[PDB]
Amino acid sequence: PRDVAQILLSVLFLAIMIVACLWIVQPFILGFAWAGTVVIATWPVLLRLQKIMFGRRSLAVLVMTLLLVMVFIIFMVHCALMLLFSALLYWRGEQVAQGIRHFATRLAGVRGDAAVLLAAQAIRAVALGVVVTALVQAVLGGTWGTVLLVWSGVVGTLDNVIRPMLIRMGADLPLILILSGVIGGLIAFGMIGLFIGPVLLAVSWRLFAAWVEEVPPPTDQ
Amino acid sequence: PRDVAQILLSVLFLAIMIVACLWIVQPFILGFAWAGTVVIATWPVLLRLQKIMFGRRSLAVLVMTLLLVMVFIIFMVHCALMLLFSALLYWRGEQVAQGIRHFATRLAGVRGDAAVLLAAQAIRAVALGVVVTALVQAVLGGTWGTVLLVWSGVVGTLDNVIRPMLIRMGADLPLILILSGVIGGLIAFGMIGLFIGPVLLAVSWRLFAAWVEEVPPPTDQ
Amino acid sequence: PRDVAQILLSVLFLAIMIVACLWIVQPFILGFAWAGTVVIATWPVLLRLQKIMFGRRSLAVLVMTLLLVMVFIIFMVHCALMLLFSALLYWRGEQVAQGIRHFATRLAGVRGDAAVLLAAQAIRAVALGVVVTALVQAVLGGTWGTVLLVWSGVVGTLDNVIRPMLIRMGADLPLILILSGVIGGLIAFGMIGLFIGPVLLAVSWRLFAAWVEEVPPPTDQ
Amino acid sequence: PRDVAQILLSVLFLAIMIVACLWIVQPFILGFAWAGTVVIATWPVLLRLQKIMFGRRSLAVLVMTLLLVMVFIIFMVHCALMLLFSALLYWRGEQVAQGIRHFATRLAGVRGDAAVLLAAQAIRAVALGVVVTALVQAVLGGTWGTVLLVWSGVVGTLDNVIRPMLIRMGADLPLILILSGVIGGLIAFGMIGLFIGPVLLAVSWRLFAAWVEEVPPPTDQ
Amino acid sequence: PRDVAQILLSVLFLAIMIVACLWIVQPFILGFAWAGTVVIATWPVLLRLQKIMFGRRSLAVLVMTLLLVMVFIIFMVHCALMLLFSALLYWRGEQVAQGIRHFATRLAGVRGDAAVLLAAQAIRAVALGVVVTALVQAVLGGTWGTVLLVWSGVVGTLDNVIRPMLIRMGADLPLILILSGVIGGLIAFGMIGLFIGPVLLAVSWRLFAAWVEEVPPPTDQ
Repeated sequence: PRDVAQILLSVLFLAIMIVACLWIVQPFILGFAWAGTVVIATWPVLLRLQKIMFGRRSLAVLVMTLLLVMVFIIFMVHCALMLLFSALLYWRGEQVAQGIRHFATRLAGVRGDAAVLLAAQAIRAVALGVVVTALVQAVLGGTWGTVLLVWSGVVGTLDNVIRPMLIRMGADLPLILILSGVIGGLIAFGMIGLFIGPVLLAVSWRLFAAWVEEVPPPTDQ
Repeated sequence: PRDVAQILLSVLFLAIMIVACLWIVQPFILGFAWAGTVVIATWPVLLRLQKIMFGRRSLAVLVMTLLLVMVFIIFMVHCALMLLFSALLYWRGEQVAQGIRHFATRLAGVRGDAAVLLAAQAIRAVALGVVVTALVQAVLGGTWGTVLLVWSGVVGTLDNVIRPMLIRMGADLPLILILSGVIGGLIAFGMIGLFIGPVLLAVSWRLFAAWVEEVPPPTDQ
Repeated sequence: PRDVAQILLSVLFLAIMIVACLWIVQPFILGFAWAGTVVIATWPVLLRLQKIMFGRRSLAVLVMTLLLVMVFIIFMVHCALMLLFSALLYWRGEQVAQGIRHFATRLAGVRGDAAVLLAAQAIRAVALGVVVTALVQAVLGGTWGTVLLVWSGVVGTLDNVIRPMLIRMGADLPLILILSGVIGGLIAFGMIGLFIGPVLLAVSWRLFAAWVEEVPPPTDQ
Repeated sequence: PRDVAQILLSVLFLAIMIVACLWIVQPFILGFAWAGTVVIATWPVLLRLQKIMFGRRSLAVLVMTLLLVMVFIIFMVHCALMLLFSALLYWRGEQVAQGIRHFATRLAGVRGDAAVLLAAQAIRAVALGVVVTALVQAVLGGTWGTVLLVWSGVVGTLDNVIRPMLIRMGADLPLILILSGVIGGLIAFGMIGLFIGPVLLAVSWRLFAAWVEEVPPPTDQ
Repeated sequence: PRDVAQILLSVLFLAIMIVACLWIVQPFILGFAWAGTVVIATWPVLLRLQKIMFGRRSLAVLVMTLLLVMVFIIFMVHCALMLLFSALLYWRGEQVAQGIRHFATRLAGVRGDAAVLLAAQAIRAVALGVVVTALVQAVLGGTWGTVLLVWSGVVGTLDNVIRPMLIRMGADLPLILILSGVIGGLIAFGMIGLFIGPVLLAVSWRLFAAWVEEVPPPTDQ
């Protein structure tokens, strides 16, 4: 059996390594979260551009980053790091996705992989909701309530049918979960909890549901 | 055997998930606690209304939420969330009860299920006590001591007999436990510990009693 | 094997239950400690009164609580709770003692039961010391040093012989342990560490001595 | 099975020993880190001097410490400790390296040894980068951006070919990892994170990669 | 298998017992540390006095405590506790040593016993160093640097030979370890780390060396 000294020292060293790595990466962390939230959001667009431009990933990355810049303009400072991370993740998105899924698989066998895929799915859903909210605001031109109203309109009576295979994000995710995640993320984290909240709530809900369903449900008697 | 790295990372990730989920849901937590305390309290009333109105759960939910509003009036701000959660829990009370009991069963085999049922029973008892206190205060019209006096009067000499099958809440719960829970909850949490205190004390007492009774009692010799 | 999720959730829920229960009972905790310290101290007196008054526990409890009041007078506010707890523990002392010993037995097989009995024995010893100190102060009438001097006089040269079977408290307890416990309790907790200090030190010493004696003593060679 | 008391006391005593030892060594810790960062950096230079001066380690240590002084001058206070530690580590570098690698081997079987060797390799890489940055700054004579530009120039288009077997440091280490480590270390620790950041990130990355690769990668299907 | 409840409650109760005992003994702790550091330091002197005065431990304790007083004078307040503890430990030194070694043996089989013996050996070494420092200061009569210079002079060129079997303390202990322990203890704890530092560092070094040597040293290849 392993002695107490080795277990304690391993725990202590792993804790130091994790804390030090987060401390080192902290100046980049928020930028990375944004650049990568966007990347998950717009990955199908990147694939379409890939198909369009002769199957050159470099061209697709260049055009997509230029498009992102043209979305910002029309504050590059403190966002050039975000653009750089977005370009890197567009260039090596498949590798980073494989790494994340493989780490999750190591943590939890198949539940972790499904959790990662669900988190990507939720990010895509929330991003489409935000894009639709911005479009509707522009149309009404001639933000708190607009996102919520758009979310209700998108999935409330329009479950999956109209605009086929395009609102299939919400078909796999709970309405209440996404709504509460968005609101709690905005209140708690702020403009980034808009994506963190739904992701955390959806992933936690799926993990806990899968974990709890292992035992049979209690009998009424 | 599982290595230290996996155990530590699983513990750390679960802790982060739990803390982040509580942080996200925190703006709603108190409202949810109230809306759901009420729902456990008035569930038999909801079932009676269900029976009355042609067995339509939607009609019962609408009427019961309208009744709750007519109890508030005669401050909707910062309480519309409470009303919304109450309506949702009235609509899907059985599903949420099944989920809570099934999670408790996963945590503790049968002790958790009994703990959840006891917590519901204690909430119902305290709610009936509070309703009787308010009624007696209205009659004396022509709050600290009134609740305590009503609690003593309800179960002190009236154990279970008069008003049959109606004060059967206290038949399964300790007097001292409920009284101390009410007082400590009011002092500690405030107007919500009125229900948290009795629930926490009753659940903890049942769990610890069941746990301790596993070994035989110590012999006097 | 139990998974990490269940172990972590059980630990977290038990910690929440314990912390919440202490938070709820906190307004009563000190009063309960006093009312129950006294009860352990005066239990033989209660048994003698029980024998005197026709074997009626209610009469013994009434007379003993009245005697406690006549000791306070000759500040009832913030002490009526103490008197109430004292009366309850006088009424159901055997049940509470059985519960404490049975919980200790569940924690530690036989070491816990012996620890509880030792804690009661130490409380009785310190209480007799305090009573003798007060009596000697009254005689000298015609507090820090008086208790210490009385403790030295009681057991220093008078080990167990004079006043037979009456100073048998100190025959089972270390002098240094009681003295240091009294002093450290007064300095740390204040007028209640007068009983907590000796109890904690005696219980910890017995537990650690029993634990350490399991292995053979190290050889000099 | 080991009882809870022994495990808890062992953990507590080891924690006290570690915390007390760090508390005692704290006045020296930073100096030691520097004197030893330098020693890892300039070890090949020390070996060349060893070969030059008749294979006398004492002569090599003396000359190398004198050279370090001549680098400082052209603030000895609060640095004489650094010079002393540098001289000691130059005198007994192999023994300290063996001790560090052997402790790492005890913690992690072969992963720890590889981690230590990687940390030394990363320190050597960053030190060569810093030396080249200082040289280029002197040439441009006739610091934040200069180090980064030098790092890009050293390995960006010059992977390993020009100046053969001399930029073989970067051949085993990620560009992004070193760059992010340098930046995060400067921002977090300051002029010492210049070496801590790359070391922590490289070691953590290798450990986590080796740990995660144990399970097969998740299948796309 | 033991359930989670018992493990958690045992850990929690042991933590409470340890914390409460340290809290109670805290007013005495520093005095005890000093009175007992001295006792380990002067134990051979006590044995010589024992041999001189007809083998009467009481006489030896009386004379040795009187000698300690004559060292203080030529501030008894806040030191009478120190003198009392010194007298007690002189009276029952063997019993306390047996208890400490037996507790250490229970914690760690043979490594703990060796650690305790090493701690005593280090205390004796540092005490002899301090005595020699004071003597040399008195001779130079006609403190920071004097202790360090005396330490270098005692063992630097005089390893064990001159004054035979009298500087055999340093023959078993590292120079660097003692020096760093003294300096770090003075800086961290203050005039008591003069003994704590060397003890903590020596004990930790021996424990970690013994622990690490269990696995074979890593091969160079």
